Amino acid sequence: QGNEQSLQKDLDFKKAKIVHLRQESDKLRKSVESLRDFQNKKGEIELHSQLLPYVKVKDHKEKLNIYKEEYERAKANLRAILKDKKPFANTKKTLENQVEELTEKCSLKTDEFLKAKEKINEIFEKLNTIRDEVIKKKNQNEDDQIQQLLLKQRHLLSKMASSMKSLKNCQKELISTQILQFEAQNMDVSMNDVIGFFNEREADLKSQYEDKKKFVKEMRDTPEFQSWMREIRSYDQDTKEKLNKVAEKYEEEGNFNLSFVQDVLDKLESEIAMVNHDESAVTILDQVTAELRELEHTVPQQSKDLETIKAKLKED
Amino acid sequence: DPILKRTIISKRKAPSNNEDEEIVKTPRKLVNYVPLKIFNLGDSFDDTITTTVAKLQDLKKEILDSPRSNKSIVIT
Amino acid sequence: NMALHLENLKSLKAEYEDAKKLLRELNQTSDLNERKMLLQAKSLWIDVAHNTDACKNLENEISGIQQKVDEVTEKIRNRQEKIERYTSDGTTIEAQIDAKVIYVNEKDSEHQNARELLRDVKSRFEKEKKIEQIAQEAQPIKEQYDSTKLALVEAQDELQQLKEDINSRQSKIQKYKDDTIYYEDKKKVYLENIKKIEVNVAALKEGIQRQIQNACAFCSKERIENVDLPDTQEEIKRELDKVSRMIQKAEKSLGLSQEEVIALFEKCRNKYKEGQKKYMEID
Amino acid sequence: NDNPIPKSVPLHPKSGKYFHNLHARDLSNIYQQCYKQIDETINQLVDSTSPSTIGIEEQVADITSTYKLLSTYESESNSFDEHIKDLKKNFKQSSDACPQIDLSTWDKYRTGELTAPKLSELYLNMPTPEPATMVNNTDTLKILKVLPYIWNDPTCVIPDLQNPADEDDLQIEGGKIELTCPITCKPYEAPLISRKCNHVFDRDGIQNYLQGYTTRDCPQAACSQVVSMRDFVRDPIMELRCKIAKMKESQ
Repeated sequence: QGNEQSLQKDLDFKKAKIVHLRQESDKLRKSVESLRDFQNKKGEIELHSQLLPYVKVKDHKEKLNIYKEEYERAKANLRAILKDKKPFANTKKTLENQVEELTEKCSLKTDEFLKAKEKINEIFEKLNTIRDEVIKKKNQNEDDQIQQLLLKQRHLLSKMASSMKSLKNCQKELISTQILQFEAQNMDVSMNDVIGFFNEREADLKSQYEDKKKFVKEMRDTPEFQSWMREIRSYDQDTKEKLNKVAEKYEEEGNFNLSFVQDVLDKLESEIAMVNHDESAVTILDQVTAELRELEHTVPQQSKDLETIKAKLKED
Repeated sequence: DPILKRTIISKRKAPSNNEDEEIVKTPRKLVNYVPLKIFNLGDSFDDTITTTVAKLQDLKKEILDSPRSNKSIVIT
Repeated sequence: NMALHLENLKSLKAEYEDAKKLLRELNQTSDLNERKMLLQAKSLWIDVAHNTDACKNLENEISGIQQKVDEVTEKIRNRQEKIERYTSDGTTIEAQIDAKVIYVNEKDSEHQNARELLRDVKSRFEKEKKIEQIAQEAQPIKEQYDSTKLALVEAQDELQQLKEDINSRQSKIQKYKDDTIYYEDKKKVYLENIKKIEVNVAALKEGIQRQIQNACAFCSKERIENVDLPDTQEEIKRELDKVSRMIQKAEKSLGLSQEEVIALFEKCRNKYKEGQKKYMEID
Repeated sequence: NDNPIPKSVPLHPKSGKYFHNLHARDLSNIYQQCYKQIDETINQLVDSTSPSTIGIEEQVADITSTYKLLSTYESESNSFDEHIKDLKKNFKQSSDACPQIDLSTWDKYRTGELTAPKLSELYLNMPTPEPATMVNNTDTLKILKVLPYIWNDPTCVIPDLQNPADEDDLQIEGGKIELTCPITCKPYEAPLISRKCNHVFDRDGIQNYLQGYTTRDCPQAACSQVVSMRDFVRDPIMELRCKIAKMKESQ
């Protein structure tokens, strides 16, 4: 009976151990499949790194494209304007031609303005002496030389009446002329400023063109650009088309994935959480397979031992 | 030069119709000095609640600094 | 009564010992939690640094434009100050023409004197048929006639000179008023530019205050400088996500929420003191 | 047309000096000078004609025509001066209303999208200088309007300065004017006239009826007012009529 107290309780305890080890058997299967999922990164990370991630290679490609298409706008706008100065140079030439027109015009109308003043004044000289002559003659009272003397004033007054004729046209013409000139002069000033305004715009476009050229040059030969055949030459001793093993599945996960924008952050973190709890009882597989089997076999063994024990008990 | 890698990579492009300006560009306003940039990146989880974790950080030590269990030593 | 009450004591004591075990895990929980707070503090500080850099840029540009308006105001001041002097010259010079009109008319009158005297003196050359008295008394005055006549030219030429001078002075002086109006328009546009611009200073300052106060709410605005972390918000976000997922895994592995467990832990621990006081009462 | 040259651009203050410099010369000096001349060529012929001289009406008519031409000349010359001033005034208004150009907006105007004033045309059609706003009458012609008939015979009141023929149509109402006063038989030299009284006394002695009081009635009779000697002024008719009397009261 003491032998029974020993065998049955030990049989219960080892069965408790069997169920406890079963509680970790599923955990170890989970650990194995979890390690396989963990190694899935061996394919995933290496593949989008071997074929450097699209957010890098295609990102460089697209930014290079947008920079390239930016390359031509400044220079295109520049082609016409840089040579448009020659038309502007010719316009300035026309304006200085109108300046020469101003010079000659103003000069000759000033000349007729002097002509009018002289024609009135200098001819006024003889208009003056009429009275001196008539009074001189009259002072000889003491026979009839008075008539021809009294005739002069009529023709003299007619002469001066006719003289004032020009005055008017002369006066008006000059200003009319001057104003025309002024307007042109005015136009002239505007243009000189305009060239400057344009020239500043031209300098801006030239600077922008040089700047975008700098960005074009730097956009290539970048460390990642210099990395061509390095993210690809990590196979320094296995470049034999043997990589096709991942070809179809990675192609499905790629071009036809409908999503390729730093999608690594979906699994690169989840792998950390799952891998953070593992490697526990990894080598406890043998006990859960052979030692457990031996224990559960000695279950019938000592079960029949107890059969014979209680049979002797009945024999009492 | 293996075909598959470059097959995976792409170089075809469409620089023909795309333009930097859809029709025209809006010129910079003489007072176009809008400060902007009041906040760029963040707002993952609320942080005032994280201040609560900061408080628990020393609450744990404060509670540790006290009589704790196995004090059944009373007699007579 | 005595032993019956000694059981409720011990069972609850074991329950409290269980809560302390949970707190032991919560210790590492918090030790790893602090990382997210540190990362967020770093991000906020770098954002504030860039914001203050922007505000300094705004201050520099507004200072530059204000300096330009200062040069413009100097341009207005020096000019206008000159124009009072030119206007004074133009309004006082009228005295010259007012005093020259009388000058010219008196010159014409003194020439009229010779005009009248010449014929009178020359009327002594008549038909009569030491005799120098025939002409000598008038010959000097007869030649003086031209000396008197040139008075009219030397007066009228000067009067025309004054006319053109007054016209030119008045015109070119009054049209400095257009210069004044144009420069004043420039002053107004620049001033309204300043009025539309400066408001940005308050717009950015209210923010600066908001973020600095938010950082100060975490009882740290200077010390996190010692923390090692990339100076890029995007990368800081990636580290934040990594630590956050690690914390979520740690939280859900224990199967219990730290603060909620601690809440029950406080009362459970207090149960120890409560039970003890009444068992001393048993005494 | 089909060129970068635009029709015009609004005024630029840089050369605004030139805008204001636009200013027409003035002729008032020449006008007054020729007025003085024409006023000369009329005194001498009052006494230098011969006793047998008969007929100077055509002479005076020609002189009047010449003076009328000169009066037109000065009147519209002024008119041009004021209109020239108004031209530059209107141009200043337009400039004030002009959307001044700057930076690269000059091309946008060269597209012809917006216009700018052009004083050249605004002057080609300046405010119509039609002859108006003149009421011309001067002593210089008060003398011409009367000297022909006076020369015919000084002792005759042809002009009543009311209706061309006379004030009265069918009556002898009025009065023949005798110049030398009987109170002072001596000849006059340069007396003065009050327009309302239409009378003069002598170069000196216009203070005749003053004893304590400084004014009294019209010289002879038929008057309703006392004289105001501060209104006395030069009159040409006095010497105009005395010259022929002095010349003829001989032989």
